[PDB]
Amino acid sequence: SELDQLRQEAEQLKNQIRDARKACADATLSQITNNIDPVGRIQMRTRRTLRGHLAKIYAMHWGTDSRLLVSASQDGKLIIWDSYTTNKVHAIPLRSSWVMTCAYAPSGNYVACGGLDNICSIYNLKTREGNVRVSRELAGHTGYLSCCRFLDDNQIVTSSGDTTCALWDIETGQQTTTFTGHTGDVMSLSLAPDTRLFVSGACDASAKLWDVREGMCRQTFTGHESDINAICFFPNGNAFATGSDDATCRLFDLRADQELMTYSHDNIICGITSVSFSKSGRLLLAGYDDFNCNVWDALKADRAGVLAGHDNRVSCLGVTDDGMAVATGSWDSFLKIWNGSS
Amino acid sequence: DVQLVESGGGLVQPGGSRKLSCSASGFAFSSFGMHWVRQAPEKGLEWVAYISSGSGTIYYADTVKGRFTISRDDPKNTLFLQMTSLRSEDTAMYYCVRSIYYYGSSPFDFWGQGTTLTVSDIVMTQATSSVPVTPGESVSISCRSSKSLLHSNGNTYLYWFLQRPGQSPQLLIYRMSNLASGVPDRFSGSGSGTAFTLTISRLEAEDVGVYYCMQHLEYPLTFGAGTKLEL
Amino acid sequence: TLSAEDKAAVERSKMIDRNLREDGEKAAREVKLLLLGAGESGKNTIVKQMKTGIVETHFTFKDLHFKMFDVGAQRSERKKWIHCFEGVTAIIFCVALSDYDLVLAEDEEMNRMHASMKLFDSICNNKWFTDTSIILFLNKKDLFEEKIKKSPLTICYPEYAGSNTYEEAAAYIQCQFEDLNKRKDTKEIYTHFTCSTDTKNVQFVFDAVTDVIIKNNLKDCGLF
Amino acid sequence: YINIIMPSVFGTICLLGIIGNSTVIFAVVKKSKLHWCNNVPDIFIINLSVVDLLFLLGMPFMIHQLMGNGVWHFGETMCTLITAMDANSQFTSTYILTAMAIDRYLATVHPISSTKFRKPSVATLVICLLWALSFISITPVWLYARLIPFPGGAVGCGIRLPNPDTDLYWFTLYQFFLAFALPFVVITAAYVRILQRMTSSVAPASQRSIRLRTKRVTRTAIAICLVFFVCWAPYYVLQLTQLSISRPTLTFVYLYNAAISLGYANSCLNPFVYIVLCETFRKRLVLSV
Amino acid sequence: TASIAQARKLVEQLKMEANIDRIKVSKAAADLMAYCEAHAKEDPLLTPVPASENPFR
Repeated sequence: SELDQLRQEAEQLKNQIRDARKACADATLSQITNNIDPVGRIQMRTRRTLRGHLAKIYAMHWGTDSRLLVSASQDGKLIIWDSYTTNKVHAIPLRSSWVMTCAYAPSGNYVACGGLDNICSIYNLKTREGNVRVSRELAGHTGYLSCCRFLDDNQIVTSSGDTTCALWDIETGQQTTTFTGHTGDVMSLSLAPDTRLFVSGACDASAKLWDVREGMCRQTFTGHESDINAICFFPNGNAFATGSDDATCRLFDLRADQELMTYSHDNIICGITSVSFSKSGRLLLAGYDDFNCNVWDALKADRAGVLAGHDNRVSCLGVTDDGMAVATGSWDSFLKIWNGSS
Repeated sequence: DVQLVESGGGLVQPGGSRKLSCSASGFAFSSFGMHWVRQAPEKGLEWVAYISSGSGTIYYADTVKGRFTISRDDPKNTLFLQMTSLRSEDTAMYYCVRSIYYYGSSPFDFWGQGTTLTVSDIVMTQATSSVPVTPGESVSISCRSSKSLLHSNGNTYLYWFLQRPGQSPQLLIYRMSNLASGVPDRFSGSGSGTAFTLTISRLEAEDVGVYYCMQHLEYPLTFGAGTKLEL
Repeated sequence: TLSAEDKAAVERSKMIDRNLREDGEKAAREVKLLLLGAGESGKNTIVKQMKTGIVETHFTFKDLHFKMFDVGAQRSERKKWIHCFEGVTAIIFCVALSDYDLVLAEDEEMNRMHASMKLFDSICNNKWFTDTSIILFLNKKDLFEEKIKKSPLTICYPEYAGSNTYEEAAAYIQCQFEDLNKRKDTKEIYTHFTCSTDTKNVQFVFDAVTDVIIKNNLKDCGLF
Repeated sequence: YINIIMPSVFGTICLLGIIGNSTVIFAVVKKSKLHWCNNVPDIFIINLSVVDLLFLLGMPFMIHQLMGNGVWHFGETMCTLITAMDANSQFTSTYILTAMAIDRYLATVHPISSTKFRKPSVATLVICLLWALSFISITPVWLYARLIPFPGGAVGCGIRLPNPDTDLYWFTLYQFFLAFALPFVVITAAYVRILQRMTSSVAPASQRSIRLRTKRVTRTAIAICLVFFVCWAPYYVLQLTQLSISRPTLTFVYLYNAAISLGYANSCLNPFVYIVLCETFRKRLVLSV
Repeated sequence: TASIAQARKLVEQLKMEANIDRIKVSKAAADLMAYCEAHAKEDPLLTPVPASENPFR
């Protein structure tokens, strides 16, 4: 009786939200951006190839100086690369080799990683002893660690396969905030440029926008037909793009609270592993299972170019903070640095 | 804590042989390159030898090459300096210096206490030998180099050291602008090309000492004469 | 055209590669086993005989180092992280023979033995395990023999038309799982009958892994 | 017809062998992503193709004196160099093939103990040691490689032994032993042990996968031993026959020319044995193309 | 009473999401298009820089 009545009210609320979104859908992003000229063909060459990982690479993250990056592989090694020279700055042996994510702190003093061990380990890069040591192991998730992002040297947000995201206090080792509401494994998260909000994509084919300070879900974005594997904020923080197993990328707007554009091609039938934006946001770079990375025109939904330089699944990619280069990591155990030429 | 203790020094006859040891504790010894730097009595710093991490690269100063041998024992965390044919010119305090090299590292950050031995090229110029100073007043120290220390990679390999009276040298500024860990922010390094300035805002009693500028553009590493601050 | 510090940074990088190569060679001389199975299938008993989210067990047997990974605590979606184990030497799948007349506690309608078969079919025929051999353990041999006297195998498999004895019912169950192998050319299934007091399980794994090591050597050398 | 048939046989082998050996080198280099190979079998298989490629590049310099005029036009300086270079390629490829057969014996009959020393560093050391032994084994070749003045105004490059009446035996026998006899026994002994020790007592021999494994490895081990024997036995059988023979006849000369052609065929069939009989390499080759 | 407790939370969450202010898609689309135009010149991937200014020559 009471349960039946309540679940009927949820359907009414869902219809109310759907009608509200349809009311403000006066135009389409495609119609708005019809007049603008296309970006043309985007040609990027492999400037650097980072060799040394001996297993599949699952994650990489640029440092804020746009020169150092950290990559994680399931050979149990965290490696910090000097992308300009391809020199290895550090090689961090991981206690658990089943790492799925890695993050570089914006200060450059810390890196984080974690995988099937359900632990987010924080590593101190600046020690008087001259070696990288574990400073914290963040326990509390009951599923595998899928993504992590630093807010500062003391705060980090992690997403897990236990359907929850958590905000951690690194100094005390306790999760100050727990973000619940996903019904599937959360696979990725992206921080807003001001680090006051973050979006997460889960295996329930939905993307939720979370308030870091308040700790509740502000908006929920649906439209994908399969698990969301990747998510990335637009450079202004007012939009984000997702990548799913249905071979599509979608651009959602926070303020319009609905999907604006879909990035798919008929030839593409494989899942998407990673997504990122260029510095201006005009380019959306997505990594795919078909061993390639496709550069999309974000505004016009045109495939601007292809990065085809890997012999296995492109598992991760990232664009530098200055926008100078994009790195792609792959299951073939190599990282490559790409940029165009005049 | 990070420690570097030297031993084996003492009075030796000319033409003799002596073995210097540097025991390292509190840091990853095998990860750091090691230098020997000596200081003649009432004189400035002089670089002696270098052995890299993994012992693959070894450099010597021309004045000691062929007579001194530098070696390390990574399992025992000991640095060695085998000296032969010792001359009266070798009478100096020998310092053990650790230095690690990667992007953004701070070489020459820690020095040993030194051991005293008594026997019975880019030019770095510090023309101002002494500067009378008062606490709370801003002081500038100038250094010059015969060659441009700015490399094509954008780094300017100039280092600043402070040797307080009775103490070992301490790193203040590495690569001409960066501030070493544990150094107050009042110290600032500014330079261009061959002319460099070390600015000390709000001078204090601890800042009293001798300041040395060193170049790391190429070997042999050379030191300036040194600028002494006195009250 | 490298500075004095750039040359040292390149020398440091070569020291890192000298250790990454050293660690990679040592990692290639070790056996990695993905331990799978269902609840109350004797999986924990196998670990006890071979002594967070994932549990890794190290043991050395006859100058060979085994790393056995247990993922029983990972209650999340398997398809999201099952690809992390692509490349393990072998998969140890544990099936409880006595769990043929029993039913699932939650489902209350699916046979316990049929539950294992579906899991075995989805793992053996998984796209990440096309050429990965499977070491099949059939635990609770003694308990199955006692139950087969009272409870016939016809309850679990209606199509069974053989003698109601251990020597035939157990062999019939073995053929049922081996029949689920959808690629009988790229992989082989090593079936063993363990027990609560058996001590030859580790020897069987060593022999089964040894054959898997030989097969991989033949492929790399070009003979296969 | 003879003046056109012989160039066609050598021409077909030279072109086919170069493409086959280049394909193996190209595939392994692409497989290594332009870096030193980290796999011991890939180290041997790229060096074996290098030596075979050298043995084939010298074919035109060694066949123009057998089909067109039989006159050496490169002078005495090239006579010693090419003869020493040609002999080194034959000895090195045979020794690399012998080392690649013992490598497969250790990787199969001793899969656990051999992991201690089947490292890429040891493989490079072994191959560089094979070249050193190859140079030593061809020492009599370049010490006695002098021009032989044929009757008339024509001369040709050859081996001029100081005592051809007595030194002809040991020079022929030692090349037969070091390049054909001893390596063939080692290769044959290595592969039969592989076939007899390629399965475990636990392995389900009744299963199709085990039966398919034995059948494919058997026809790969047979071909490697058969190709080496077929391509080189007639050359040394005639080499041993000429010890008793004093005046060769036209048929014997024709057989000798055919025997040399089969010798160069060994360097042509070796890359194709790897391409055809190895499904893993064949599948990877298609993917890279 | 686990299902009834969960139902109240899910209904309460949908109330919060339904009370937010939504702008028109045309307004939201224009802002994304405007941002790309304003930052187009400082995007090296969109407009490749001269080789002298490229750290990855």
